[PDB]
Amino acid sequence: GSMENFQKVEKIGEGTYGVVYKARNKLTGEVVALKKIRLEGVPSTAIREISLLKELNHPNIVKLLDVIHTENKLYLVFEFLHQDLKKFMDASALTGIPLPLIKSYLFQLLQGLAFCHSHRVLHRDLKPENLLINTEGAIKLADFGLARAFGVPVRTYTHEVVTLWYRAPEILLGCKYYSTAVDIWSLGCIFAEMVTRRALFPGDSEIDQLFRIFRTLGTPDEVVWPGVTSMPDYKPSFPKWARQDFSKVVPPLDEDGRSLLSQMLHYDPNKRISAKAALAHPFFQDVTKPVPHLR
Amino acid sequence: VPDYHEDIHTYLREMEVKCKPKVGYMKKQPDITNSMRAILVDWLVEVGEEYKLQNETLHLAVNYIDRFLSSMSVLRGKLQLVGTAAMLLASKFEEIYPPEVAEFVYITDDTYTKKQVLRMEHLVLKVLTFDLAAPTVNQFLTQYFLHQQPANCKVESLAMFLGELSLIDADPYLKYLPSVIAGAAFHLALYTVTGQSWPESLIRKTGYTLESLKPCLMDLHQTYLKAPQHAQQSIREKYKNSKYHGVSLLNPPETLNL
Ligand SMILES: Nc1ncnc2c1ncn2[C@@H]1O[C@H](COP(=O)(O)OP(=O)(O)OP(=O)(O)O)[C@@H](O)[C@H]1O
Ligand SMILES: [Mg+2]
Ligand SMILES: [Mg+2]
Repeated sequence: GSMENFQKVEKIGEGTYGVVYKARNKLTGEVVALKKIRLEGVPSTAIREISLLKELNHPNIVKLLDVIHTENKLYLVFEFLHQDLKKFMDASALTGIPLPLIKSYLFQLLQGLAFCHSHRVLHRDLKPENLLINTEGAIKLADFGLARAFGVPVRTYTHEVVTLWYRAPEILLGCKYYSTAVDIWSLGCIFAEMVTRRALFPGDSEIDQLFRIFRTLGTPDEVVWPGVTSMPDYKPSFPKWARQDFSKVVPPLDEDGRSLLSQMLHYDPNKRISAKAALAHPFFQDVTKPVPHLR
Repeated sequence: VPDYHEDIHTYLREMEVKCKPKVGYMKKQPDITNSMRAILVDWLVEVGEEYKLQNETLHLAVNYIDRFLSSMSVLRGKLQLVGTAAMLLASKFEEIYPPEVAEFVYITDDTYTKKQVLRMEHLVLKVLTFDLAAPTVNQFLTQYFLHQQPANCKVESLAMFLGELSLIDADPYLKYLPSVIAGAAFHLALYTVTGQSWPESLIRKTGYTLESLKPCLMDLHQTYLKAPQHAQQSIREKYKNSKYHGVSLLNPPETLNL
């Protein structure tokens, strides 16, 4: 694998190192995404992204095909997926995304994530931009640029993780230890977003983010979440909102869907459902794989 | 405990076989020796102390070096450069705030330039094909610690100390898998501090018994006994600190009663 065999088609993304191009393999015909990384040496984010991606082979995780590693440039060759979930939701602006597709996408995401967690990888930036969809009804986790290999038990990792809207309360409240549960929180926010077609908790600051969560799920106390009031960024001044009826959080969602969402958004990371356990939720009893109704 | 504890252990057991360096590589190395390797690893321990790096970072760096040297002949005047690039790579992989490249150039006493470190980083990555997520003794120990009844800080620190000592001596420790070394280190720590043994919940978890651990355990025991007389002393110094409950001051048992 080398750059002569590839023909750039168009730019399909802007990163940080940092330009993603659609390209065609001239000999095989394979369509690929080329992620260029400009070369303090090789950035830690690329080091982790490549090492972790090489270990993760799963139908719901983006495939890293090759690494083209020269003097001044590092090229990551990925399988090309047509669109990301964020753009897809924008194109379905009016009149929504069918429940069967949402269910299928969530089922697939949980598969991808459980595989990650089973191979000791935290993703730490799950959001709709970073999830990729193809024309056959597949969705895949992408952008492992914030990922890390975790230990059992975890120690303290980077604090500044997960983009704000999808960031779990244990991160916001400054817990010394976070783990797989943070990726589940993000997925719960995305589930809600696919149903309502707007972000669940769109804060503009950390405190704003916490308060939005509190108004929806209730202000956490020692009953719902043991230890919470001892957490570094917990304040006794926090307003005390009542938890709201979940049928009002995501009105189009029926009883099984509400049940699953509530388990993904549990305050206590210990009680928050795992990706593995969630695959067996009754919400998925009738799951199929519809093709995305759009392009 | 969580989900994934069993899945993760199983996966690390698969990957430790795949990430294992070649047992006899030193014989094929024309210009470097086990002794020179011991001096490099000991220096890395010091570097880890100076920049307050995780123990995991150290274990990773040593894994990268042993794998690199499994296929690349290296001259004695270049060993430290391989080591420095490896510690840089380990740091970027594992540390929240790794030291800057300039700082790695600094700790080599101007032996090498910045460009040399950066070019060696590239070469190490090529040789390892970017496969940096390797299981370590340390990663096994933290899982085994969860089987303590009850938890004991002295047992944990001593096991870490003994696991670290094994990094120094390629003979005999290159022939043992990290999960095995961790097994031996944990039994030896447990026995030294509390008189307890390898617990049967770990037999269920690992499939290892004291019988299967014995070859590694006899080596580790001798290493522990001989520790104060070893040419390399940075680990013993390190583990005098209250950070590790001064476990390097505990007295090794005279016999293992096996
Ligand atoms: N394999 C792929 N197939 C199709 N599109 C892709 C692929 N990989 C990335 N993209 C597009 O490029 C965008 C950026 O890539 P990615 O998220 O992997 O890296 P990033 O540098 O973190 O990007 P950003 O800074 O925009 O989040 C993605 O959101 C996606 O829309
Ligand atoms: Mg992205
Ligand atoms: Mg030799």
